[PDB]
Amino acid sequence: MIKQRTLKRIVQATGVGLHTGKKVTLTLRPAPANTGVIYRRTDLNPPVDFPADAKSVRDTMLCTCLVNEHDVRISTVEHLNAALAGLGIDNIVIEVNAPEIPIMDGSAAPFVYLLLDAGIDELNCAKKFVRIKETVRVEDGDKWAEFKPYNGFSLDFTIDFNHPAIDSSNQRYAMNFSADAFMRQISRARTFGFMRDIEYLQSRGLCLGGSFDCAIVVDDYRVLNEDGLRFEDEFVRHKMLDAIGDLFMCGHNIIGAFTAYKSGHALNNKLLQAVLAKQEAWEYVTFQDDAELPLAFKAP
Ligand SMILES: CCCc1cc(C2=N[C@@H](C(=O)NO)CO2)cc(OC)c1OC
Ligand SMILES: [Zn+2]
Repeated sequence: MIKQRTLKRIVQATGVGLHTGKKVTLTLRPAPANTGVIYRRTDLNPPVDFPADAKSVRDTMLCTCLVNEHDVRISTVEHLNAALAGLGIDNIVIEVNAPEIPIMDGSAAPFVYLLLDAGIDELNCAKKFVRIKETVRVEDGDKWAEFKPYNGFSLDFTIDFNHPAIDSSNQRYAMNFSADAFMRQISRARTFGFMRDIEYLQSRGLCLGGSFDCAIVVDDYRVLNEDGLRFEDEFVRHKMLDAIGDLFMCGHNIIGAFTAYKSGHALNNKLLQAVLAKQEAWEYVTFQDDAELPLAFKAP
């Protein structure tokens, strides 16, 4: 049986919030099967729960949010969610004593290490995959993203920043998706921002957590970070990282081929909801061993 997954033990980590620049404390909790991914703010009393749902997603310039029935929000869920998706974590409670998840280093790697430090626990319950059975496509001008049927997990992402610091040889990246591939190929790819935007926002008291330690920073010319990029094509790899997190808002790993051109959180979620809305475009599938077949159905 391909089993659902949660954590072995409760773990904690502390980091700066991108928006407030204040120190945030993050606690990850194990959860029983069929409970899904739950985000929770504990700086509020009573605490508020935000179940990962494609329809609960709100996008902004600096982050993706989950919103509750009363416009209350938890922010910066995008990269942690990618880490959960990458490790196939079906059930978990994510608590923060603040309105936002810590930005860490701008990638998902720290979250992966944190998850590994907690340990993975396979539950005695069938992991449900969403299988793509029709080609679904969404567009936004020249931008587009599509899902098409495919017996596996594949991502193909193309960007077009036109920025001097991005060579056309690094515009595109395609990979077959697995836990190992996510960790070694994608997890460490960081987000980025323009120096001008960062300084402008911070002159308004915004994006106070922004720094060289939580993102690739570029001007109109080059990458400014001392040690440069982690990959020649870190930018496109991060967009893929972000898509992985976006897709996992349905609460299930997806069997199919995802292809995108200049897409983003908004367009990625739009694709997700489009697939989910089209009932005949998907289905739930589970996998078990021959032995697990009901002793009755072994019937020729
Ligand atoms: C220090 C970098 C600040 C920054 C972070 C982000 C960033 N976006 C989130 C992201 O990577 N979403 O997928 C994380 O923080 C975006 C920015 O402008 C687009 C930005 O520059 C103002
Ligand atoms: Zn991102």
